[PDB]
Amino acid sequence: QLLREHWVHILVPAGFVFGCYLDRKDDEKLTAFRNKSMLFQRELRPNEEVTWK
Amino acid sequence: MNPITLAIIYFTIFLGPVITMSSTNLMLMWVGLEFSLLAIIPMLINKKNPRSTEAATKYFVTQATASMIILLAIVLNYKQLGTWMFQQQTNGLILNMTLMALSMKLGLAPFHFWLPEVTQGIPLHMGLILLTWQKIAPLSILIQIYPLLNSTIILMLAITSIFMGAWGGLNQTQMRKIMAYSSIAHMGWMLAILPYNPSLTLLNLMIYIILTAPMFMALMLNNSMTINSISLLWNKTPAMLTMISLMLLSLGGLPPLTGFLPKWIIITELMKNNCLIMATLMAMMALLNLFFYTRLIYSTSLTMFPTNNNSKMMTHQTKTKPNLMFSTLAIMSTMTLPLAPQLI
Amino acid sequence: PFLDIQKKLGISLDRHFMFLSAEQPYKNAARCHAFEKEWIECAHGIGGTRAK
Amino acid sequence: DGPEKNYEKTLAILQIESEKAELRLKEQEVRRLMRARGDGPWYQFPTPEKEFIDHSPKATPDN
Amino acid sequence: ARQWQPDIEWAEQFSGAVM
Amino acid sequence: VKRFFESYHEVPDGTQCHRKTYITTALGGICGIIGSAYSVSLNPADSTLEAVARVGRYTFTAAAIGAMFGLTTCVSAQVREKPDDPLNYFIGGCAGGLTLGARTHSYGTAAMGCVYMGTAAALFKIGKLEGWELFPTPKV
Amino acid sequence: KFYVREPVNAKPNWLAVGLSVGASVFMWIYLIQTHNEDVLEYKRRNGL
Amino acid sequence: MMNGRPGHEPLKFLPDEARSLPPPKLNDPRLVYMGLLGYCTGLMDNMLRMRPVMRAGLHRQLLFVTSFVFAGYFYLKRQNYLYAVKDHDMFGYIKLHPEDFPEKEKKTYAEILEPFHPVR
Amino acid sequence: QWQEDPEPEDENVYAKNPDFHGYDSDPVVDVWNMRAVFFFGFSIVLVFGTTFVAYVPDYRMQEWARREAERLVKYREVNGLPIMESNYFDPSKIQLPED
Amino acid sequence: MLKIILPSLMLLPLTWLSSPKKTWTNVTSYSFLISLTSLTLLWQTDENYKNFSNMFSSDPLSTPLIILTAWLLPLMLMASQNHLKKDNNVLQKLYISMLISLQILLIMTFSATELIMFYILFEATLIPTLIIITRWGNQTERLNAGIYFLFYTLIGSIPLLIALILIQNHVGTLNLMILSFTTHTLDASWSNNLLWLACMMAFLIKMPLYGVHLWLPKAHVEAPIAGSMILAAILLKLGSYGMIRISIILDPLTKYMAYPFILLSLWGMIMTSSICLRQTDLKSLIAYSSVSHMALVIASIMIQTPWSFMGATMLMIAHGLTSSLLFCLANSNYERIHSRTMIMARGLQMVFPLMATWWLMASLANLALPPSINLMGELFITMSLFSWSNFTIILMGINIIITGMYSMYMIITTQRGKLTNHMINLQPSHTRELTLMALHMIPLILLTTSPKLITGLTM
Repeated sequence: QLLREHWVHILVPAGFVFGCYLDRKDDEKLTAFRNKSMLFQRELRPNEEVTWK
Repeated sequence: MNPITLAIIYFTIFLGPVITMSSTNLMLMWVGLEFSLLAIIPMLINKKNPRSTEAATKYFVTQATASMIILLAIVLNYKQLGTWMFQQQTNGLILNMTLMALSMKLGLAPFHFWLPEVTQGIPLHMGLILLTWQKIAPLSILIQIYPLLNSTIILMLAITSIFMGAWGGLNQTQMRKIMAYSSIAHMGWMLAILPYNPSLTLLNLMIYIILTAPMFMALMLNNSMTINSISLLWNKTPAMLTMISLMLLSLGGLPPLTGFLPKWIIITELMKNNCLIMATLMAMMALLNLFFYTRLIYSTSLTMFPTNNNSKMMTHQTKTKPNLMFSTLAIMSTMTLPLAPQLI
Repeated sequence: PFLDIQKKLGISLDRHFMFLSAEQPYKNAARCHAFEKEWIECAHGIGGTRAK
Repeated sequence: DGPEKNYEKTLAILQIESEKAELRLKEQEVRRLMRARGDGPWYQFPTPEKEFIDHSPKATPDN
Repeated sequence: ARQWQPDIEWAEQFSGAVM
Repeated sequence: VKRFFESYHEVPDGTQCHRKTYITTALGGICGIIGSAYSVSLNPADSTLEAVARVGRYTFTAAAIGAMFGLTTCVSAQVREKPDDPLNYFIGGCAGGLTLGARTHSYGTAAMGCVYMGTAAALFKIGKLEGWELFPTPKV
Repeated sequence: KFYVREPVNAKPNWLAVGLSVGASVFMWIYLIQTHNEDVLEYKRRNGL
Repeated sequence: MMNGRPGHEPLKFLPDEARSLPPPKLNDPRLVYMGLLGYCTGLMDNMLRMRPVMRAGLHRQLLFVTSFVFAGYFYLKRQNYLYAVKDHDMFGYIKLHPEDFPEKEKKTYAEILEPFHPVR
Repeated sequence: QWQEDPEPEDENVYAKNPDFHGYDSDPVVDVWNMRAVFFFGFSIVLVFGTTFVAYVPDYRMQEWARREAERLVKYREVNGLPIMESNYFDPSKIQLPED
Repeated sequence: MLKIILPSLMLLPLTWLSSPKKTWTNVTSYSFLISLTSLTLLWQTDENYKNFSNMFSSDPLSTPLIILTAWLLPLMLMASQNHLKKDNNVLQKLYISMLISLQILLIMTFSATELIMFYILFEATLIPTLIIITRWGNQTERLNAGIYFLFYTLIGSIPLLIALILIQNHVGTLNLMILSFTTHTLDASWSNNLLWLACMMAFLIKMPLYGVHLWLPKAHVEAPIAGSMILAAILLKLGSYGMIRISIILDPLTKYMAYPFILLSLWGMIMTSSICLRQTDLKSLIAYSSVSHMALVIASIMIQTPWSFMGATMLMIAHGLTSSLLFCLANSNYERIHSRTMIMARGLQMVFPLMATWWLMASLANLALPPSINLMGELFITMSLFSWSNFTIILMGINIIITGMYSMYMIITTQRGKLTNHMINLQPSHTRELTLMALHMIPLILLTTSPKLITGLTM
């Protein structure tokens, strides 16, 4: 626990994880047309509850 | 001064505009303007030297005539309609006389020749008050009657203020005059849009205040009144260069800083009403307004000037001057663009 | 106004002697009291551009 | 994930921005009409207060 | 060889009251 | 009278060269009188005769600017028949700038004023032609 | 080293520390409480 | 411009109409941005008075953060109420005056004919 | 004169620390900067990026397009159809104006 | 994209919190890692472009610029490591912060969907660049150079703000996905031609055009090094990207509003390559070569054809890499002689045999060597210009000749010949400044190996 000058290596990976989480939150925010586009518009399989999350 | 006198004078300065707002009677608005006039002079003239006497005389003589013209307008309106409020269906001559007198009160060009002189002839404080607290109530008068105003000379006064402020501040070594010409240009930006969505006038006013007050404090912290005096800042107070740079580059409207927001949304609300090419002219002369800010922050920050041998005592000794609101006002400026929809 | 403090508090410091038809000291009608009253009662609820 | 995800995300963004553009033009036309005629809540410029009129019996009949 | 910082003939051109 | 200066646009360019000419000359003389007033109030002369000489110089200068501008405009519209063409106004503005460089003995000012006045006058004709409104009324 | 001139900020102002800490605590408590009440009232007014 | 709106109570921060709006999350991006503003404000106040940065005024930094967030929450609630008032008045106005906003319907690209501009 | 320090004459490095790498004056920071730069610049970036990029499938739909084209010309030339007709939209669902 | 820019933001804490002796290594390694993470948006298995949110997007045009902007930060960072080594540590960290801010803003530009986000970031980039040029440049005309660079760009950009405001008030959104699907053709009025000019004379200031390029040599000569890197590699491309994005809402005016600028680009490209042919300052030689090369991209975008846009993207990335390489190569000699004149040191390749290979390969890239993404770009835009008019090749060949000439002459009179025996201070080399040229030149080889990435919208 002594002489933590290497603690600062956690910031940039934290930035990566946080940005991934934020993109995940955004495309959760945009879960319209999820299966209502004229190109795919598939019928859900008996086990799947969502098409692409 | 003594404490009772200071209490009296500062309370009168607070009540001048506060009377001018909470007053439907235009006569009481005039009363508030006269309070501000009467109470500012003891503090412009507190040092008792020829520069201060001249500044106070010029301020008094320039503001009294405008007060009398506003009173002429009010008396004519009362004669016309038997009411102490500018209705619609008044006379355009009355309204224009009022607007010209208020322009003389603020400092707008071509009624601008008194503001740089007066701001030069007084301390750093009472330039701050003169440029911030004394612009508000005169603006309140216009804000309350914005549909009655002529879109023509409102814009001519604006454009003239922009041009003259830029071309004045271009060649001033004294900072008390640079801030005055900045005031003139910003009041031009305000009064251009004042007949169009007057909330943006108050937006630009608050932005201008939040910029200028920290700047005047920066000049206070070493009694800086010259480019060659603010250039000796990397040796005295070298932690202020960052904020001074960002606030000057805000005053000259640049994008990521919140000083581009007023110009941007003002041009927006003018382009919505087909004031295209006047807005283009103003936007383009704002660059000439920015040039001397760039030169200034060159002089102080980027190409650090020669210092003196006696400036090392300043390094030994300590300071207590930053008032904990310098940081706040400088950080709400320079960094509050993404909150622009919460500002408008 | 700009800062409608009087409405926020209910007081009337100066908004009771704005126009002619407003409570002279002893009840002496100012001339054109009827006309100003009529104009003001027609231009109420409406604002400005339509009352003009 | 796949192409379906981005396809339908794009469709959502497109309807968002189209609705926003239409709302902006609607706001502009509405402000135009509201200022041209004070038929609405905005741009309702004030008038003299009606409550500070004295309706009492005066000193003269022909008030 | 060294970074150029200003000198007196540079700093004096901001001392004429009108520029 | 505003009608006298609005009569510049009742018939197109290439027609009534004299009317447009001394209309524009009167306009330039007006603006020169304004400039002389501002140049005599601020920065006065050592004597009223010097001041009046300054006023006459400014005024007849601006009158020459306007005269050559209007002449050149209606000429280059008369020649090369194209009234709806801002290049005529550009050429007239260049003549104005060259006169400014004649009365004020400088070729730099001549070319400067040529370019600037020409662009300004072309933009003026584009505004008159497309329906641009300086000093608009609030509509939103 | 040991200053010949004892500086004013040599010992803290425990009053200011306590006032600021209590202000922050009160601010956060009142903020979470008002947020809870406002969410509850939104769900009440607008139904569900 | 909406100061003449009916029911506009003067100098009222949050009318009871705003209590029907959904409030912020308290995790909102601009609120944590205001917290960042307050943190940087404390850091700048330390740098200006020749104090250690990130180490000196941990009550002052906390106070700045709390002030910024505790003001931004309510100011943002107000601004959301105001934008809601805007949209409400606008939708009500198009409902009142439908003739000025006609129910338009547009054609397809098969029926209309836009001109072709060859590059070449 | 105006009391400035003089022009510092040119220094040579490799007199001190002849294993100098260009990064720092400490012999250990030189090593641990060149090692990190070489590693994180070549060994992972220029290699794993190259592999990741080489193994992107159907970049902008190139293999798929050729495959679809193969089956489509197969269909069109088996059925004797006009290969790649002269109009993408049929006039059966277009309405021109008269005159 | 958020995952690319948030780490770039947290690199600033990594600068200011890391100890003075572990503040270059960590930030450089992590910047390489950002450059790595910025390769996922090459995953374009489908024709539909990538939209992560209303804020950010990514296309086959934006993505190469993104990756290059991420790549050039480590190179900036190590090239700026031998100078300002005797500077104060706070000053170092301030430099690193300026460069990281440039990176973040430029990625936000290239990823943007709206034009106003693009505008505010395109004009926010001026502040770090001005600071780098003026505070860390060595000469005294850096101030005038920063003034030129700032005010040229602002004078260009303000009409762009007005035109974008007009477009927003007309359409409603000012977003790029929609302005392509709803672009009514223009009446061909003087007002619409002024609109075209306003939209274009902010980028043409920056590409730049031959009428207005004087800001570019003044800044390249006096930007310390990394300013020259960025200002040659991506800040000129910020105008190319912008023109390609804005030219969709300006048809058919480009069929005749383009003639002056195609023409000026071609003739001034010959003029600037001639200036290159006879020049005392090497960092100005590179500058005028950059003008000559960007003029072809101006002409290509003005022609608005598929081959043309393709070759424009190719030449954009290729010129960026090779010009940054040439700037680093000249700085390698400036750090010993402290003079930009080329005839002073004119006999190397004795002491610097390996560095003289990077010189050679950079010059062969600067000129049109065929197996390389430079000649691909030049050749495809030349084919475009020929399809435009069969008489442009008369100009393009003259420039081809001059571009062989000044490059080979630069090589000769900077390396080949009698050594300056009076130069004891010609230190042999640094592994750092060899790795710079390696990291510049290996991507050129690899892009040449797989150039299906270095195309754009039309391929």
